[PDB]
Amino acid sequence: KPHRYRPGTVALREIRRYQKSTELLIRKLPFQRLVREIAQDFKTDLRFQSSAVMALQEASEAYLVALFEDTNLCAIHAKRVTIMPKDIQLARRIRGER
Amino acid sequence: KPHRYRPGTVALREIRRYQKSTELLIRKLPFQRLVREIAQDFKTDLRFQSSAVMALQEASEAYLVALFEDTNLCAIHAKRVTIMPKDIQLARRIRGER
Amino acid sequence: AKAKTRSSRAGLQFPVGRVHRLLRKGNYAERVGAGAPVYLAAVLEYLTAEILELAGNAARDNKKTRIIPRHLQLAVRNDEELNKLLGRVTIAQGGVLPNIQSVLLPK
Amino acid sequence: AKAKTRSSRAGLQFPVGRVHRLLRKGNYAERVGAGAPVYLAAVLEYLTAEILELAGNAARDNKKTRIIPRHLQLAVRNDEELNKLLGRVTIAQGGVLPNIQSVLLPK
Amino acid sequence: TRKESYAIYVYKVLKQVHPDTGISSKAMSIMNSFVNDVFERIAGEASRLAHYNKRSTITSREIQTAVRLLLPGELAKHAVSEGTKAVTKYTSA
Amino acid sequence: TRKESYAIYVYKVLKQVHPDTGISSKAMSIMNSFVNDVFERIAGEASRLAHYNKRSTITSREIQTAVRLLLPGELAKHAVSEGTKAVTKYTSA
Amino acid sequence: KVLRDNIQGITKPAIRRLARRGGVKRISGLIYEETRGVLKVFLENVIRDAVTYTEHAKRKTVTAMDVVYALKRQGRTLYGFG
Amino acid sequence: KVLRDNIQGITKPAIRRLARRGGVKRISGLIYEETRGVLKVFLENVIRDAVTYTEHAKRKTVTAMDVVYALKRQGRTLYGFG
DNA sequence: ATCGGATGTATATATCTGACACGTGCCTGGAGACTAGGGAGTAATCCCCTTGGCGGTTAAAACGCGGGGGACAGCGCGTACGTGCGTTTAAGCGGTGCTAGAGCTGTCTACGACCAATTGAGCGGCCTCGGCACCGGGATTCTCGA
Repeated sequence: KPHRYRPGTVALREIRRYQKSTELLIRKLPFQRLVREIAQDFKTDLRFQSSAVMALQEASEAYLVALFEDTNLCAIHAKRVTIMPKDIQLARRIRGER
Repeated sequence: KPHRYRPGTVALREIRRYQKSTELLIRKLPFQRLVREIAQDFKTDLRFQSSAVMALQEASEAYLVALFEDTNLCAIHAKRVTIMPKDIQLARRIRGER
Repeated sequence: AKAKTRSSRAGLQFPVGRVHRLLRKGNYAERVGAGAPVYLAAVLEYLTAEILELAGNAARDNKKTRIIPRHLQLAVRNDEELNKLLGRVTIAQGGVLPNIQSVLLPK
Repeated sequence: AKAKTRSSRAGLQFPVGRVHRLLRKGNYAERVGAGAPVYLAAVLEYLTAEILELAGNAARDNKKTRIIPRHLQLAVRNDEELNKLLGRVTIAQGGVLPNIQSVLLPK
Repeated sequence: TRKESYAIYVYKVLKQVHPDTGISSKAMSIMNSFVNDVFERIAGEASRLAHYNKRSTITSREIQTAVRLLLPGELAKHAVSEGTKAVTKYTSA
Repeated sequence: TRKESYAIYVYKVLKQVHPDTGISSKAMSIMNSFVNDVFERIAGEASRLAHYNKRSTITSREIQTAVRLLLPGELAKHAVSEGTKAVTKYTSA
Repeated sequence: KVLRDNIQGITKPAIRRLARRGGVKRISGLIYEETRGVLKVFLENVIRDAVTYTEHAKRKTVTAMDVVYALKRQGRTLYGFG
Repeated sequence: KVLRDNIQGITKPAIRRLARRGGVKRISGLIYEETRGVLKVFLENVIRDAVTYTEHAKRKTVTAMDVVYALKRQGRTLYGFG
């Protein structure tokens, strides 16, 4: 008979190993293309350092995991294990991002 | 027969008039005594400007109503009209105050 | 040789001399550009115009000639970009702009 | 003409002369206190010592001779005082310290 | 003690925008403190960028760039245009 | 083009604390950037204070005061001690 | 003249007044003292830092500009006091 | 070479990977695009400000020190890039 | 509540290496020595804000007091979400090749720096008076029982 772990369990171990790991979790090229797309909005044909864009993606992902973290916390205060967009919105609200 | 307004209603009007009013809502002398008590902890027998302590109390109360405000908001996300200490704690948490 | 203020030649109201004085006394650069105080003072005059105009709007809305800090706080929390500029700033005698939450309403 | 650097005169490592030149070129004050570079560099020496020490603690806690930025993140997140010092600061290749909330565990 | 402020120019530009209006001296002091705040902000940012540019000369280009860094959207745009017009006027003579 | 750093000094203090433990260049430059940031922190703060004192000179008392402003509690205490030590060791020169 | 326990000098009516200003309807008791603590903690910093200024100011009285520069350094700047 | 729609280039698996790193168990769909938006909005500032630096830098390529000073000015400073 | 099986994870091992510790020759910032000014430090003076107390008031706080209102606990269901397995897909290595643009040096020059001579824009100080704050009273409108 096929076995399937209970829900979250696999995701739980994923959480554990991700707090274990430290490297990026975003594919480089898509992020870079997104950055250049954003750039051409303000000015077209602008070049970048690989170090620069690595910094962009690292700092972003840091802000992003922080947002995910405190939104997780808020959802704890929301007594749910599922996340709700309003949690993120109000988190930014408390983060003065509104 | 004696009349009593339904709950909150009087407090609701209080909210309305307080958003209407702008002056302080803390008695001056108690706040000042508290400030001097706090001061003697770091150094005893220190004098103050009335302007200085007025600034202290105004800025405090501002921070305090901001905390009450976003904790109200969080409690909205908590789907309650009653406030809970955990709301304040986690608000400070999002406010980076932990 | 009659001495006219440089702000006159700039056609502005804030004293660019005092500006450049604070600049040199501010320890920002070894030597300040000529038109830099002019430019920044112009920016300052413009933003002051904006804020004072908003304040006058609020005060006249409240049927008030003398403009109290409450009007200014209200205008501050009424301009989104200005608020963004000043949301990190606290305001004496500001109070709170009237904000009512939905679930707060009775039925 | 015997030479002796101010760092040796303080028996420390951080370059008092270099940091003095730096603050001079930093345009903060007209004159300077000659001992202020010594003092500040000593403070830097101290704080750097603590942070690198905690970093090495994590490193050999992980059998790691050469310290990795993850060690740095863990160190700066463990100590309350240093974390408070660098709360809104971010670290390259930092990651997140281990943290699982109570209700996250299944019962 | 000779203390310097700007409330006179506040009254001036007020009449320039609202001639029939009064102010609380409290509010004037608040506005002046705000003036000082924005001034120190822009000055520090300009000095910092010039340091990044290793420049010892803070000029109007620095001014405009730092305002753009600070002010958002149309606020920044209008401010840039105004400073530009004013420096043009001053340079015209 | 000569680019100054403190990798020498950070490695020195590393050995002084951990002769055994190594170091990565990434974390090295991290340390360097960090110390630059905190040095600019203290520099700006002390300059701001002295400007409040309107004192064109920047001395060690300013440094002590401003680091006390900067550091969370006991660190500063510890900190200032060694700092004092330093200047004492340097005043005793 | 050694002071004490002015923290409870903060009246619960005052706290609820501030809350109503913040637009709050229903409140629990557990908040107030908790609130107070925070209050203390909050001011816990500034005064010290303020007198720290006064520390370097070499003066016995404490001024507004102290807390001005504190809130500035605390990123909570205020206007209307020079 | 006009770019577009790389925002959806952010994979939902990537988003949930970041969430798991943040220690999240159950997630809804409505988040991701919302998330993306925020992401955009977030970076919406920095690059501009960054190139603003590059603006004053009078250069065509954009450097790390740009975003360094941005995050600094954005109060989100980062280490390890000079 | 246990045991068995599945699975996922911590370990030892081997070697590869490329960062990395290490050492160089060469450069210039740092040290060393000398001169000036003048910011800073000290002191006597004035002021004058503060800190202290005293008495009367009441609005405000304390406290009590129902009591409806919601916090909360539980309970049904269902839809949305983990999961494991499919599928296909761009991501990454890597290596190539061009140069646009950073990034460096060498001018030369306009440009504040700075000082000196001049002063009127501005600021402390002094009337002054009118929106404004307070008050009392009348009329309006929400609200809670029909």
